[PDB]
Amino acid sequence: SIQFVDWCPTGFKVGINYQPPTVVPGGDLAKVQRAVCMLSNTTAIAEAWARLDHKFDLMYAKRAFVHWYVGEGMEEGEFSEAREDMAALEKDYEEVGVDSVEGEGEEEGEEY
Amino acid sequence: SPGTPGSRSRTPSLPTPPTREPKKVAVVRTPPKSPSSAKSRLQTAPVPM
Repeated sequence: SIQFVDWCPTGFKVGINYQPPTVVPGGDLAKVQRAVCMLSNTTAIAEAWARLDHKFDLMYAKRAFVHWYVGEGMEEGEFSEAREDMAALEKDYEEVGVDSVEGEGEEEGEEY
Repeated sequence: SPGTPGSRSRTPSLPTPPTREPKKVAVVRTPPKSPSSAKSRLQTAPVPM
């Protein structure tokens, strides 16, 4: 129920060191015999990148603040170049969420 | 002696024409108007979709 991608055949990596976490003065952690860093690659962040790309759109539609950048010698074509790249990403993060489905329609059984 | 002398002007009077009034006061017409224009205005979208 901690959902991995459906396609996943393998999806963990391990690493182990003897040194524990260390206390710094002024610090905020408790002193402990053991610890874990974790890095997770996941499809979920992509919706938070739609939040930011919608926060881009809503200003760009108003050319809000745009002049601060054109005068620096880059274009309004250079916003849309970088904007079109966020769309290729949004649309590929969708693709790596896919349940290995590559079909076109849907199909049904016998019910009453 | 006559007490009003001849040394004095005795210029005899003339046919002066009739007297016109001092002022005409002819009727006035109102001046024309059209209505006042708004100075602060409605504006379109500078930016499209």
